[PDB]
Amino acid sequence: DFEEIPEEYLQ
Amino acid sequence: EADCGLRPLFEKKSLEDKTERELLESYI
Amino acid sequence: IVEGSDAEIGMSPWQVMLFRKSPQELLCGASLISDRWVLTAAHCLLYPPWDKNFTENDLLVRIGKHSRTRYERNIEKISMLEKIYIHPRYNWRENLDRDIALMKLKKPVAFSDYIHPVCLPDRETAASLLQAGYKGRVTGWGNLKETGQPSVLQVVNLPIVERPVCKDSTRIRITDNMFCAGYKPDEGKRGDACEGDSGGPFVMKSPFNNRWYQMGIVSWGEGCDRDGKYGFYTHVFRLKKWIQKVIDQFG
Ligand SMILES: C[n+]1ccc(Cl)cc1CNC(=O)[C@@H]1CCCN1C(=O)[C@H](N)Cc1ccccc1
Ligand SMILES: *[C@@H]1O[C@H](CO)[C@@H](O)[C@H](O)[C@H]1NC(C)=O
Ligand code: NA
Ligand code: NA
Repeated sequence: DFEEIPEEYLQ
Repeated sequence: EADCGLRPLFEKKSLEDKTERELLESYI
Repeated sequence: IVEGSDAEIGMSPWQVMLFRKSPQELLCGASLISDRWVLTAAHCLLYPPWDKNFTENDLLVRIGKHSRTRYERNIEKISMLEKIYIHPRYNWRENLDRDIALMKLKKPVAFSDYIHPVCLPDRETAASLLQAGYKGRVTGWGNLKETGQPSVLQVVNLPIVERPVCKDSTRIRITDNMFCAGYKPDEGKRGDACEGDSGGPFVMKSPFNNRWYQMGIVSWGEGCDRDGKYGFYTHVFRLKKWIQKVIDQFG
C-alpha cells in the first residue's frame, strides 16, 4: 500500500 | 524555537488557511 | 480522522508520520517540536496489551508529508531515531494516564515550507486557551471511519468539552493529565480522531500572538466519532516539566 522509500533510510 | 508555530505558507506570508477563522471565533 | 477534510499544503508543517520499517506501514502520528525532537503518544511505542513495544531501530519518522502513501520526493524528509523516552509514570495498564513520549532524531531536520516546529504552551497559554467551547485542530492519516484510509493528511476542528461532561461520557477513569474534545449529539457537527491518528497533535492558534501551540496529543476514545463519546487528549502543558527535563538532560 505504501510506495517504497529510498534504500538509504532502511540501512 | 523563536519561530515556532508560524507556518511558512501561512503566517509567514500573512495568508490564512480555510478554517482557522472557526478557531478564532470560538476564542471568546 | 473521521468527518474531517483534506489538509491544505503546508497547513500542518509540524505533522510527523511514525512509520514502521517492516512491514512498511503507518504506526502513528507525531509532531515536530524542534529540529531534533519529536513528540508523540506513549501508546504509539509501548502498549503491552497489544504486544506493542517498539525499539528505535523499528521505526522511522517522516516529516513534511501530505500524501499518506506516496514517497514525496524533494518534499518529505525521513529521519532515524536516536532514542525514545517514555514518561516514567505512563499508565498503560489502566487508562493511558500520562500518554506521552519523546523521540530524539539522529540528525537535525532541515526546516522548509513543509517542515516547521509547533510551539509548546506555557502556563499562561494553557490557562487562556484550554477552556470548554474553545476549538482546536486535530490532524492525521488515520482511519476515516471506525470500521477507509485517506489519500492525504486529514484535518478536523473540534471544541474542548467541559470536564464533567467528559467524565460522564465514559466508565474509564479520567485524570487531570487528559482533556476531551468533540461535538455533543445535540450540536449536529461531528468529527474525531481514530486508529492511526494516535500521537498526532491537537493544536490551537493563539489569538494573542498568532502562533500555533500544541495543547494535546491524540490519546484515546471509545470507538471513533460515536454519538455521546469524545476523544481524549494528553494535556501537554501538564506534562511539560517532564518534556523540559528530558530535553535539558539528553539534548
Ligand atoms: C480510537 N481513538 C479514538 C479517539 C482518540 Cl482521541 C484516539 C484514539 C486512538 N487510541 C486508541 O485506540 C487507544 C490505544 C489503546 C486503546 N485505545 C483506546 O482508545 C481504547 N479504545 C480505549 C482505552 C482507553 C484507555 C486505556 C485502554 C483503552
Ligand atoms: C519493553 O521492551 C524493553 C526492552 O527493549 C523491556 O525491558 C521492557 O520490559 C518491555 N516492557 C515495558 C517497558 O513495559
Ligand atoms: Na463516568
Ligand atoms: Na462523539
